[PDB]
Amino acid sequence: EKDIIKMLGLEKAHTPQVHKNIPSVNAKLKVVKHLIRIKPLKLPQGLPTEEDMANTCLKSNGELVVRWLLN
Amino acid sequence: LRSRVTDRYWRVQEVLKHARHFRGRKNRCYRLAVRAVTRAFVKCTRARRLKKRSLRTLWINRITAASQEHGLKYPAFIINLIKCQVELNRKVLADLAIYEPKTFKSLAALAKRRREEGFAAALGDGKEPDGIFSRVVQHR
Amino acid sequence: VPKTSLGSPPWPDIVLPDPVEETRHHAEVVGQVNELIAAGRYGRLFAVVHFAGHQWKVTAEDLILIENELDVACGERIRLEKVLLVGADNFTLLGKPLLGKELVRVEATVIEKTESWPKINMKFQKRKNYQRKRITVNPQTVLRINSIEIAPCLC
Amino acid sequence: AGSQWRLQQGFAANPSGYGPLTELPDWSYADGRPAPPMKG
Amino acid sequence: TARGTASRFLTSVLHNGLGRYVQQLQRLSFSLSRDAPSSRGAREFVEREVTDFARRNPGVVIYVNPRPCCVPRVVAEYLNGAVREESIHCKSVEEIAALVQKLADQSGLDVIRIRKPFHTDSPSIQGQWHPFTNKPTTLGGLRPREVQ
Amino acid sequence: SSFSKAPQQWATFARVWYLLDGKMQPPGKLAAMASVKLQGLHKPVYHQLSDCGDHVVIM
Amino acid sequence: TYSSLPDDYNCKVELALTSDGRTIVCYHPSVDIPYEHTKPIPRPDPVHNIEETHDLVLKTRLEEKGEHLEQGPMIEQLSKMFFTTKHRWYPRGQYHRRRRKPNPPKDR
Amino acid sequence: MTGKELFEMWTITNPMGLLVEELKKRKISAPESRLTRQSGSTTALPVYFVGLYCDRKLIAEGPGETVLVAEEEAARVALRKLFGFTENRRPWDYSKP
Ligand SMILES: [Mg+2]
Ligand SMILES: [Mg+2]
Repeated sequence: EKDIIKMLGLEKAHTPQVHKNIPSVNAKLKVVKHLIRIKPLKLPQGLPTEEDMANTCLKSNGELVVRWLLN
Repeated sequence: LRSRVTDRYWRVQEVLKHARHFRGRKNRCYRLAVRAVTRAFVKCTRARRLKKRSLRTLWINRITAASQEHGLKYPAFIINLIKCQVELNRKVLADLAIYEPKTFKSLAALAKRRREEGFAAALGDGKEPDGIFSRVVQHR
Repeated sequence: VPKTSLGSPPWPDIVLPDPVEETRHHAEVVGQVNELIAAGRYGRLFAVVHFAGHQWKVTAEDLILIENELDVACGERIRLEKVLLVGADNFTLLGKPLLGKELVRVEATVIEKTESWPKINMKFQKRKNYQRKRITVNPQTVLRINSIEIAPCLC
Repeated sequence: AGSQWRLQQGFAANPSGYGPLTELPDWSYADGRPAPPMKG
Repeated sequence: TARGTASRFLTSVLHNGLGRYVQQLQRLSFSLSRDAPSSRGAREFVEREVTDFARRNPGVVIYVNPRPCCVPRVVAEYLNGAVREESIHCKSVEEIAALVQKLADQSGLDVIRIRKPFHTDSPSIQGQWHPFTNKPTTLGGLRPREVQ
Repeated sequence: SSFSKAPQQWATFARVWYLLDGKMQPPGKLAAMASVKLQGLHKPVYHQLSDCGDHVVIM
Repeated sequence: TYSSLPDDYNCKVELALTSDGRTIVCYHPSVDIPYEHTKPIPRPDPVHNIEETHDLVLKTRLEEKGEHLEQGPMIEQLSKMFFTTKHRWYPRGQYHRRRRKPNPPKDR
Repeated sequence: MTGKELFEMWTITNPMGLLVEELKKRKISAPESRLTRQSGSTTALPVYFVGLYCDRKLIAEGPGETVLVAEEEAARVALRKLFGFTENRRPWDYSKP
């Protein structure tokens, strides 16, 4: 489990990390599922373009907001 | 070529200056003094981490006195102040309680109001009412 | 309608005023306070201010010691922006969780750039032959807060 | 405390995270020129 | 250690920065050797930087003495009367510059533990809590069992 | 708010005498509030190295 | 005509919410103590030390007060005055008197 | 003058008298000393709060060990309100007109 956590990028606690929902990944996650919290990523404003990279932020309800703090 | 340590004097003073104010033979004798000084530094850093806890507990006790005055227990006061989006750390809240009794009675009034609003909404069993102070504002 | 020790909840019943009369009452009060500001009838202000990661209770003419470096010349005047609370003898403005920059302005001067006194930090372990002794010196900055001004605009 | 409420409301469980409390540039020159940005 | 050493409250000299700001550093005296390697940095500093420094700070008088010494020192001296000694012995030009800056921006107050980070005269605006401030007054001002 | 220094300080740390009726009360619940008031933990100015604590009279 | 806390004491407190919603304002003027709630100043002055025959003897009769006790009973009386335990009043050794700071720091 | 009081530098020895004169000037009549709060009278450390009343309005109030001390304080406070030398008072202006 220590190894699985290391190779999921989950080393540091209470820090979010994003992963594909493919079965390859779900296998490892299944091994450590008692050590983690898994919440689906949401995109209300859709995926970020290249103009929106600097303004991106991730809210706790698990949703990625593209435009952060206009004027 | 024989080499002896000439400066041993100062070597000792750098321990012994930290030991001056101790009681007993610890404040003179390099052996005893050294051990005592080391214990003093260790105790010191550990206490540097502790101090922050101590102060925060102090602040909480004071805030509790202040709140209890107004017939409001501590937890209620604090969380119902959070639910108004008022974020004041306990340091500042304690200082208000001491040096600004008016503003503090206001804060307490607010919290009490927000709490009563909460009970009202929970007992009401409907989405329609939004208490005036239970409204949640977003950044502009 | 019987009465037993239990059947009635053990706490005062609450009646909160109708939302409309309340909105009226609020606009009225705000009007009053706003008049107090426009007239200049507030004596001296204190303000709770978020700065350098800490919150402070601040007033004109006073002093704060910030525990880290700021890039400013000595003597520069600075507007501390985040302001949680403003207060005066007869009234207080609260932020949610911040006051609009148009509502209040607090300016502080940086008096002194300096460094902290030496702080010893010593790790030790019984009969493992392990000591480490490290002396920390922290860069410090002393601000004199100058003036808390408060503008009449409030709604 | 009160992280639970703060989460239901969609803010960060810790007031230190990502709110306008942290994000905004807490000081500026008296003239109005912006301050050098903050390392954090 | 804190019980070991002395301490002071946070203060300014002469309420600096209230009415106007006065740079507290008064004079600066360098002593170095034209010949000795220990003073090398200090010489370079005197060549390039000192001049410019002197323009950047009109209020501080800077005395440079070449003399036969092994250990170049800089003696800062303040309006406060405070005298602070330093050794520029065996340092870069860069290091010395940074040091002289620290000296320029210091108050001249003693560096010791500072008891608390803030200093306020009249912290108390609108009152200061006392046991009676939150207590209700009664009619006639009678005590608990007092009868009239 | 404007007091001289001495009377201000005196007013702040002033002792107070509370009266507490005991009839038909559990000695525990009594002793709870009695304890608080003895330690001066009801004062926002509380600290452990200030003498602050008030007299309590139980009858 | 509603406040969450009684206006009996301290300040009368008014809680308003800005029409925007982004600011809370509180109006809190002091509450003064009503006349009817106070009682008249106790006035006690009486001088019986006067002897009708000799009044420079009478003025010397007010200067006639003094007494001396032993360590133990003095301390008991002292500790009954201020409601202290007996222990506080005993002296302290050379070693402790010598480490009191000569000049303690002063704030304000 | 920062942090200092009024009566710290003024040194006047009879606050009551001075108050009465100033109230003659303001056409207000008779400050009446009225005891407001007290704790312990029988103690070696009593606390008194004496209020000063003019036509049953309360002008100012003060603490003390003795009722006399406290009365004198209430006088000093009243004075300080009348003269506008106060804690709450507007801090001095340092500005460039
Ligand atoms: Mg830490
Ligand atoms: Mg960090």
